[PDB]
Amino acid sequence: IPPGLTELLQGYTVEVLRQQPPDLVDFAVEYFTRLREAR
Amino acid sequence: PGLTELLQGYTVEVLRQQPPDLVDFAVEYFTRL
Amino acid sequence: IPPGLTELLQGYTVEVLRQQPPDLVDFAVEYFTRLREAR
Amino acid sequence: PGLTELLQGYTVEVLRQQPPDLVDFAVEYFTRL
Amino acid sequence: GLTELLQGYTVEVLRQQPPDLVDFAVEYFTRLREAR
Amino acid sequence: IQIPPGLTELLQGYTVEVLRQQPPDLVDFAVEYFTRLRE
Amino acid sequence: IQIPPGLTELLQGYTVEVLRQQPPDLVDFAVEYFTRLRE
Amino acid sequence: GLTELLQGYTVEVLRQQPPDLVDFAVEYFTRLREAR
Amino acid sequence: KPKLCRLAKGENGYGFHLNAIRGLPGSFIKEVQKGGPADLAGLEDEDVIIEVNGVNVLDEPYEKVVDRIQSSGKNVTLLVCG
Amino acid sequence: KPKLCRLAKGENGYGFHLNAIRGLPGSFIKEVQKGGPADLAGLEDEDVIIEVNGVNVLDEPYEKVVDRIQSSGKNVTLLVCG
Amino acid sequence: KPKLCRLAKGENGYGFHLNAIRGLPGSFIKEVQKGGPADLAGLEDEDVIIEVNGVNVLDEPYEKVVDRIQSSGKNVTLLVCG
Amino acid sequence: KPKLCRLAKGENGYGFHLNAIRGLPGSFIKEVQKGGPADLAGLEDEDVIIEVNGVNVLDEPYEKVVDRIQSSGKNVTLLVCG
Amino acid sequence: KPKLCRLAKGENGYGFHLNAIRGLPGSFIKEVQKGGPADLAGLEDEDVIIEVNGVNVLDEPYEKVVDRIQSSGKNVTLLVCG
Amino acid sequence: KPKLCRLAKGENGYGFHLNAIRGLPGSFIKEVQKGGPADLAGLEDEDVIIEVNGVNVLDEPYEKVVDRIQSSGKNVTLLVCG
Amino acid sequence: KMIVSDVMQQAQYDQPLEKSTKL
Amino acid sequence: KMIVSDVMQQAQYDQPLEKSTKL
Amino acid sequence: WKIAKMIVSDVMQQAQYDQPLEKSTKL
Amino acid sequence: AWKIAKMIVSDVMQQAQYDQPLEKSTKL
Amino acid sequence: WKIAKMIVSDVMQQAQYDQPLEKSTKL
Amino acid sequence: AWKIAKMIVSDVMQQAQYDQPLEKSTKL
Repeated sequence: IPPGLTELLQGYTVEVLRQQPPDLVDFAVEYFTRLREAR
Repeated sequence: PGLTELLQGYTVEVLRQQPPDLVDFAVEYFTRL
Repeated sequence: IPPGLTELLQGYTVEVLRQQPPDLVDFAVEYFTRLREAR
Repeated sequence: PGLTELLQGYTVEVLRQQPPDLVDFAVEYFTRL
Repeated sequence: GLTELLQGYTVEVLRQQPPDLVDFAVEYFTRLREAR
Repeated sequence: IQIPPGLTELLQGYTVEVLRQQPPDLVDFAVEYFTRLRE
Repeated sequence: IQIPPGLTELLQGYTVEVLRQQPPDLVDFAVEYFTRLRE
Repeated sequence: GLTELLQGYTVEVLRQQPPDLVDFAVEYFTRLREAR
Repeated sequence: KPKLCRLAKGENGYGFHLNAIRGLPGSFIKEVQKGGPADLAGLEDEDVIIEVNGVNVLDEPYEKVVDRIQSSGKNVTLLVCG
Repeated sequence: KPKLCRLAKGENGYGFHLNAIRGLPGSFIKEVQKGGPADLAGLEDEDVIIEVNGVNVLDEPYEKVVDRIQSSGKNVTLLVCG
Repeated sequence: KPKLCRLAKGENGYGFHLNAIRGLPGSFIKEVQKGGPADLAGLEDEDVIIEVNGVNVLDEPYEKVVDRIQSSGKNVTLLVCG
Repeated sequence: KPKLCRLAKGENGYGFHLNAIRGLPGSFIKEVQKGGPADLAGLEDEDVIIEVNGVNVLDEPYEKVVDRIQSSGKNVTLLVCG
Repeated sequence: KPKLCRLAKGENGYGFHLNAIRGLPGSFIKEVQKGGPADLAGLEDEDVIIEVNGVNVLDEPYEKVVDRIQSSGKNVTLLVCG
Repeated sequence: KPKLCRLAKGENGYGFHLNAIRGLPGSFIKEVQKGGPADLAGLEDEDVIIEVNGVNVLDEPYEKVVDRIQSSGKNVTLLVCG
Repeated sequence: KMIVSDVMQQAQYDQPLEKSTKL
Repeated sequence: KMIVSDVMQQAQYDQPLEKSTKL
Repeated sequence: WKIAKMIVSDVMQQAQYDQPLEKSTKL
Repeated sequence: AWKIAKMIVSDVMQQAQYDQPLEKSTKL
Repeated sequence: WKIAKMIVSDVMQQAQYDQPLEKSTKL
Repeated sequence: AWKIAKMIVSDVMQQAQYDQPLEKSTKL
């Protein structure tokens, strides 16, 4: 198993539960883009 | 409904690859999606 | 940790999720009474 | 709401006792409740 | 293989109980080696 | 069946001598050792 | 610095002889053993 | 403590390389014990 | 050969027995109900159990293992070797 | 003395560091932010970690342990000894 | 398939051989004298030894085990698996 | 049946396959090339590996073991049990 | 608080003592000759030894460790914790 | 500082307390009765226990150990480290 | 299940934290 | 979390089930 | 004493070996 | 007389091992 | 050969000991 | 010449141990 993955999926998932957009893949894409660009 | 399947697809793709870079990978991967 | 406990609490709990009586302790009592008398 | 607290009370009571009999104990315990 | 040795000797002490031991031990192990 | 006076001490002496040496040969060693004793 | 012809074989013989014996004394044993050799 | 022994000897072979070894080993360990 | 197979508890359990031996580590399958769940999922007598629901129980007491098996409700997924 | 204490991640993490040593087993606390969460929960430098969220990590790699710590979200509960 | 069987030392020992492998843990029966004590008590080649006189020798050195067996005098009772 | 046999790397490698199972310890020989080096030195499928170049790999990760084996250049010497 | 320090064999050895306890694993420094090599490289009584020449001796017999140390000739490099 | 010392059960027991920590291995002395048997044989708080009657309890459950200690009747002999 | 298991760890951590037996 | 963790075990069990390396 | 113990322990092993010799649980 | 005989021998044994040594130091 | 290996392995330990000597992670 | 010398000695060693024995049987 990977090192720091659970935290990533967790952040994302908890963000899905607080929103539940009828669209996910767009949301995932956008969300991780928001991520990297943050970093 | 359908979340587990998404994370699973991505995760399994992580295991087959393990790029030294993940968020770029995640972004890219879902864009691909 | 006890041996066969998780199965018990599980049965009960899954029964709480399928019902959600506004009353629990009565329900628990009654439910385990139903249990023993079954056994 | 409030389930965990109930099971916890019971369980902790199981650990302090460990009767060779549980469902009788559960029944009795919740009746006591 | 020590326990076996002391055991043999000891059980031989219980079946005899000579008022003398060290002589008996000496003699007994002498009997041993010469056997071997 | 008599446990006579001072057996444990004897075996003890011998044994502790085996542990400080561990000759590849024992029976010879025992014989010799008790001969050393009596004499 | 020359690794001469057949050292490993020598040490090997000696060593394997140490493992089959393990005398509480070594240098005496080595001396004696190689004396046994040359002769 | 074997590795130390063979090591001493061997390093002494590398600093000499006598056309003769067994004599040298014998002699060298004789030098050893008598030292001890 | 290893088998990963998931079992769904039937009218009579998963239809098999756990067996251990008395101071050997490890837990193994012994009695597989013909046509029962364990059987259809491919299990065979004496298959040695490695993972329950993704967990290795090789170093775990037979009791602990039986319990982990029952603790999964409708289903339990097993990794065995046979 | 053992301490069981739960920590709730603050503006700057739980406000402490994990440290391990290079081929020693075990993982320990070293830098406790004064007034930070770890500090208020009673932790002190060099407290040795035993359980994370109820799990013993004594036999687990420093990496594995750090990861289990982060993987709990808002909170993580620790059993240590010091 | 486990056997608990007690042996009574015959004209030639219990009439079998202990055998271990170099660097593998465990100790196991090798040569069973037909008609000998080991044989009549059911033992078979390669039965793996678990308990000697009710003690668990799995984690013990072949040497400690052989010794344990001889140390019991007229008899020794074994639990093996085969 | 323990075998200690040394291999000398052929045209094809030592001409066999290491194989481990997922979540079981131990590493074992799977496919032995007919006439290949592993084969002529006696190895057979499922022989379990104990020592590589005189080292005990029983408790080591399949990965570490494979690596250990390649790391020896022209040759590698194995102790197995089958 | 870990030290990696290399020693160079002096007039009297590296000038310290290895010490182990009877039935405890681990090996540790006991007597450091003041001014001696061990001392100048920083070692202190009871520093626990981890690596000898980059090898992990935690799980190794005091005897194997002492031997490992002498086997390195002019020098030996230690990783300890104190 | 290893101590091997034998105790002879007093009016009060051996007059001390075993203590273990929850989820740490090892068992250790906690409270030594002044003038009590443990005390006069040299024991001190937090001395860690290694052998009971010549047996190594490092890897054994606090429970098993306590039991081991009571099981010896008039006396029990301990090896500890402090 | 989430509930049940979380219950459990909540319970164990409810002590005891050490074990002493007068000897 | 329930979700995430269950995801994980679903993934690992998605193979591989053995490891062979030609040597 | 020493005897007393001999007895007790020997009892013990005599008991454990009194079975059971295996463990099966219907699943 | 056996069972006894053993009792003795083994008890001897542990009596011996515990007769030290209690530690191991080797000058290095 | 034998040499070649000597070299490589000695390299290795020389590298690992090139640090790091501890591990801290801000938490 | 050292580093070498060791190489030799240790390699000797493993050469010896692997010179058998490969199993242990004791008639009982």
